[PDB]
Amino acid sequence: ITNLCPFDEVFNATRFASVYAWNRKRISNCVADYSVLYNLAPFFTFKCYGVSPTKLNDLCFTNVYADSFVIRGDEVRQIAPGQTGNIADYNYKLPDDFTGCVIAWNSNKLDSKVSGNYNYLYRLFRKSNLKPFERDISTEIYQAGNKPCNGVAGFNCYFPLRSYSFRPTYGVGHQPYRVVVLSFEL
Amino acid sequence: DIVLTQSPLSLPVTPGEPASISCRSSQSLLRSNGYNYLDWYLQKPGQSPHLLIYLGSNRASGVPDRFSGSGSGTDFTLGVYYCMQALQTPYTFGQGTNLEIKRTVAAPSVFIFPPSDEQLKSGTASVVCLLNNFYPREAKVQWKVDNALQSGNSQESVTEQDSKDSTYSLSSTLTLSKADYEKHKVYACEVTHQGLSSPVTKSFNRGEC
Amino acid sequence: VQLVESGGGLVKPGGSLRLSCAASGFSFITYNMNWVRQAPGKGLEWVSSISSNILSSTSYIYYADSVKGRFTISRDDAANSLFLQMNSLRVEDTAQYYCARTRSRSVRNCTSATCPVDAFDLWGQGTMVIVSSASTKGPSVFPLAPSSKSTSGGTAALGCLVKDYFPEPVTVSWNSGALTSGVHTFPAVLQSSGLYSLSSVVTVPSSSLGTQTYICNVNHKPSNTKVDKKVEP
Ligand SMILES: *[C@@H]1O[C@H](CO)[C@@H](O)[C@H](O)[C@H]1NC(C)=O
Repeated sequence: ITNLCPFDEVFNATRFASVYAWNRKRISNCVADYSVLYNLAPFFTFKCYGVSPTKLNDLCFTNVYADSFVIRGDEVRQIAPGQTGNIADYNYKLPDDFTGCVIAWNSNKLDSKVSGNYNYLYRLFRKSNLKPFERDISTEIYQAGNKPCNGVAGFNCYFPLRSYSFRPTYGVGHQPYRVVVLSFEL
Repeated sequence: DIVLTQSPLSLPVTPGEPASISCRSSQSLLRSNGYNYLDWYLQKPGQSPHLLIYLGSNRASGVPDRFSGSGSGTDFTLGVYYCMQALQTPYTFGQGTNLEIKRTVAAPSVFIFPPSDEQLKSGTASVVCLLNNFYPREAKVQWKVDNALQSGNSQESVTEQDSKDSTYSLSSTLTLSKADYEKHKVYACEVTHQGLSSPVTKSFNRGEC
Repeated sequence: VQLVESGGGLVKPGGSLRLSCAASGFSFITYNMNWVRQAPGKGLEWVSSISSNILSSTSYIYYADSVKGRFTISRDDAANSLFLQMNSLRVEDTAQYYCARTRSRSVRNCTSATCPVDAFDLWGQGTMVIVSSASTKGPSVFPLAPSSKSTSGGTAALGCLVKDYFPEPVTVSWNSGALTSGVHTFPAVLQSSGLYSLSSVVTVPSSSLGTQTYICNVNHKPSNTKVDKKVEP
């Protein structure tokens, strides 16, 4: 069996989804070499767990689970199997025994306009943490106390979703980053 | 679906004491948990209106901590001002609030301008009698021709509030054709006021520049 | 944070009108908002509504009773653009349209026929949407004869009035802006023929009626007409 696996549109799309609304896609019965991921100069380290990036061609597996999102700077280090924080316990959590790694690179020249860009949103208020490999897209308000907020903005009533601020004049630690997650299972 | 009416059409205001306006509804807006659905808006002259008091007794950002929100059930009590109804699809607004400042009673100045000779050959004769510096609300200015009352041909324009001496100025224009103007010679306008014991009559005749 | 919009112009009854709104400084795709139109004569009035894309899976569109089904509006997530299309216009449909925006940021207990919201936190700059079957007319300024009866015998009020001009925005200057004492301006009044009439009068003492020169300048940018006319008693 020899066919061209669609590994191009997974991270070459014009517009990506939000952090809380990452898209899950499934591809099977396909082969693809991993040498195409060295084209970008600002490409970050693979820092892969379990399976080395060197021996990623001869190994054969079952399925590919790929999801992508756009996050700010100083945020790719929080994507770990065992980790805690804001974006890890609320939007995307990874299993401790999960085998695979992420792919990240700088995207300041694409996901940034001359005005304020707020098309990417992330959630930072939740009542409880989420299980790994769960997407929670919802606009239901939360209560910060005893006040029964029935969808009214005010004291102790805040929306979980907040919009990122991306500008070309911002620093390295606030630049947007295009991150696509790869998962390998046998 | 419903109509929201405001009791005070026009009241004077002073910086010494707060004012009071009310919006009257015809349906209950309590809904659940006592959440009254009625807003209040403040509109500057020639500017986009913003939000000051919302959801009845609750307050929003940008308040000067003076326009306190009070009201329960179908009764509420706090440029131009408007109120919102948030129960059905039509959002009824306020009609004619127009908060203006208290001013001393001043006698108005009646003036008349005869039409020019250039306007006579155009087939249309326009004569405007206006008045200036006087407490508002004297729109009962009438145009009289040879002791006869005419209606439906007079238009009145009202200017906004100035910051120099806070005095309005209303202009009442009257338009007739040349055929109706050449058949009459005496034209007069009546000016009335609450500060005048008797109305003042100003008249002129055709034949002089 | 502010809302900027444009696209207003002279529209014949019928046809289509291009009205667009833009958002900057805040998130656009997570906000439920609507449109608010204000007639020049009366106050504000509600026209339509549109639900957000990510707020609810099923989009909710609402319209006023007078324009139920007549207006077709939509929003675009890309480039922060909000649109408003037209199909038929009436002579009583003129107003000033405001880009309304709500602070609710959520939708609940809303059906396909009704949806309550709390308030509108911010409103953008309005657009001048005016309908007129007639075309553009050139302005004409007509002097008037002064009189000196009121405000004592030594004061005579005279002015320059404009008739048969189009459109509504017109600028009048007195003595090239030097004479600013006693200047008043009135807003436009609509006649039955669709034209406009206005007067501009500056109060002056009557002791300088034979020496001081009075000139009135009319500025009309859409008509591109500059007329200077002298007034004499
Ligand atoms: C993505 O697009 C770039 C530019 O067209 C191209 O160089 C690159 O090979 C593409 N990625 C893949 C996986 O084909």
